[PDB]
Amino acid sequence: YIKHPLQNRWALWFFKNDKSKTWQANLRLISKFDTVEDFWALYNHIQLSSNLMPGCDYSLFKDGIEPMWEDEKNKRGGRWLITLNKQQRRSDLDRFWLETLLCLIGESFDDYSDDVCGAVVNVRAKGDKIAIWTTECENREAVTHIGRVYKERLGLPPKIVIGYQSHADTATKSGSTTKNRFVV
Ligand SMILES: C[n+]1cn([C@@H]2O[C@H](COP(=O)(O)OP(=O)(O)OP(=O)(O)O)[C@@H](O)[C@H]2O)c2nc(N)[nH]c(=O)c21
Ligand SMILES: O=C(O)/C(Cc1ccccc1[N+](=O)[O-])=N/Nc1nc(-c2ccc(-c3ccccc3)cc2)cs1
Repeated sequence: YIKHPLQNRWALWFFKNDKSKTWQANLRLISKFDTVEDFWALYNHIQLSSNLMPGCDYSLFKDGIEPMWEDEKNKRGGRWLITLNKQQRRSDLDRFWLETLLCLIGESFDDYSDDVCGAVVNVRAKGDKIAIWTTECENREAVTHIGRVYKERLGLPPKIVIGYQSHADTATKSGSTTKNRFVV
C-alpha cells in the first residue's frame, strides 16, 4: 500500500546522438518518479530492456531541471566527472552508475545534496563517462564535499584524482581537455 516517498522527485532522460540537429532537441524525458518503489521499478526494467550503445546517454535530474547547461540550475554549475578506462569491465560501469543514482535519490551528501542537479552517463567507445552535475561551480565547500564523498562512495583508487569542470569551461573548450576547477 504505502509507497516510501523519496524525500524528492526525479526525471529520467534519454539522449540519442543526432548531431545534424540542435543538441537540446535530442533529449527525451522517459518518466518521472518520487518513491523508492518506482525508482527500483524503473531501474530494474530499463536495465533488462535496454542495450548499451555509443552515443546513447541517460540522465537523472531533479524535477524541473533539464539535463543541459542552458537550464537555469545548470548554467552557473559544473560536474564531477568520472572517466572510465576503455578497458573497464561492464560490471564496473553498472556498479558506478547505480551507486551514482543511489547517491542522488538517497541525498547522500547531507546538506550539500541541495546543490546536486542530476547525473549523466555517456556511453562512448573512447571511454564511458559518469558525472554528477551541481548548480554552482563557485561553491567551493559544497563542490569539494560532494566530490570527496562521491569518490569514496564509488570506491575509486585514492591515487587517481577525479576532476570538477565548470559547465562554462566545458562549453568553450578547445584542447578538448577541459580544465578542472577542483580535483579530489
Ligand atoms: C552536455 N552537452 C553536450 N553538448 C554538445 O555535445 C558534444 C559532445 O559532448 P558530450 O558530453 O556528449 O561529450 P563527448 O564524449 O561526446 O565529446 P567531448 O566533447 O570530447 O567531451 C559537445 O561538444 C556539445 O557540443 C551540449 N550542448 C548544449 N547546447 N548543451 C549541453 O548541455 C551539452
Ligand atoms: O547488454 C546490455 O548492454 C544491457 C542489458 C542488461 C541486461 C541484463 C542484465 C544487465 C544488463 N546490463 O546492461 O548490465 N544494457 N542495459 C542498460 N541499461 C541502461 C540503463 C540506463 C538508465 C537507467 C536508469 C534507470 C532508472 C533511473 C535512472 C537510470 C538504468 C539502466 C543503459 S544500457
